[PDB]
Amino acid sequence: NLVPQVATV
Amino acid sequence: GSHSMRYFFTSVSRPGRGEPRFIAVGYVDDTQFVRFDSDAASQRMEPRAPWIEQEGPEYWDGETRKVKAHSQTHRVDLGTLRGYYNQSEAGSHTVQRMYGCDVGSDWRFLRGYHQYAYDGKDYIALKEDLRSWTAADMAAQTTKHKWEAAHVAEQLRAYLEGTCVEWLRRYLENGKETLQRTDAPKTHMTHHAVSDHEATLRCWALSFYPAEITLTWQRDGEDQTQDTELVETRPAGDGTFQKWVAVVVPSGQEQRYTCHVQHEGLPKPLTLRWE
Amino acid sequence: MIQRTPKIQVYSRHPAENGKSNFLNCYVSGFHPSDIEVDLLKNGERIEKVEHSDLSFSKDWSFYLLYYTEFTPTEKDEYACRVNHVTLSQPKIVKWDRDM
Repeated sequence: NLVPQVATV
Repeated sequence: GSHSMRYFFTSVSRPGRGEPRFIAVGYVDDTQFVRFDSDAASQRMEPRAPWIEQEGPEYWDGETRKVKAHSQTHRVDLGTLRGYYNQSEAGSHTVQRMYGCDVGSDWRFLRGYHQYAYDGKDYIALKEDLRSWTAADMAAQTTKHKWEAAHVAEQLRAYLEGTCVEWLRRYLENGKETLQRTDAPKTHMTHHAVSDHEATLRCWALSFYPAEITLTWQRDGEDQTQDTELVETRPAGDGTFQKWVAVVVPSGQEQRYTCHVQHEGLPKPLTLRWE
Repeated sequence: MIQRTPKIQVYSRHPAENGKSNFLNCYVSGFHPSDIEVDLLKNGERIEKVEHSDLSFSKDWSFYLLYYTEFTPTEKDEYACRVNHVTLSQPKIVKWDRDM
């Protein structure tokens, strides 16, 4: 189950 | 014993036309269970283990939405990093991300992790406490500052200690017939004559799961590393793993040498001898 | 750009016996960047029906892939894996040795 959000660098 | 869930993501930019190539894979321990490939026809997260097929349409819709969101962050990152490092539009570049959680024998949270690399070099990683960041250079330091202001670490910590652990436990239960089963290595030994003086003994371990294993040689009861060759553990292709270790010996002296195998599927470590 | 050369092993999925269906594997690992060319060869000639695993990587960020094809070993037939990568001047060929 993937993380719901991924922040950009 | 212990278990893990890990996701691995690679994006590779394609200068000249279009978006990067994006490939995502998910594992429980040493077993792949999902994949997404941007070059594939479905544009969906796909099952890679029979036990995940138990999950309904809402799961597959949700994982698909999330994996595409992952892909768009990577696309943006590739542009930002080209800027940070003052690189041109001509060359192909790579971002890699890995995250997941470990649980111990009691299936409770043990460790969490989240790391990121640009062109195969460390860029930024969450520390073991899940509260702060390791930034490799001044570019990664700018990202650290951004993520600190936005409390990114807090969001990740919640996922890694909660959802990650919860869903790993769920997977382990649904896949118990394979995921919670150990396969002991099937061992044997081979012999080759190099000349009239010299011989090679090769100790084989096959068909084992999980991947972790130790193979060593002893001579007259003591460890021998000199004149030995140990290959990297390799996938058989059916879900199990293979490995060997070889030693070079004087012909006629084969009996002095013993191979020793440690693996979680063996209550006792095992010993092998030639003849 | 960091450049890492691939390690190669060529081997069968199951113990090799003539007349008995099996899989020929070429495992490539420890490389960077990810673009790589891998062929399985039968008596020097490229085999057409070859599948590969989804791209993944180790802790040190180097990539690995498994290439594989169904085959029936015979006494006479010789098999190999041919690899090209940015780090290689000439393609590297590794022969399958069943007696290993």
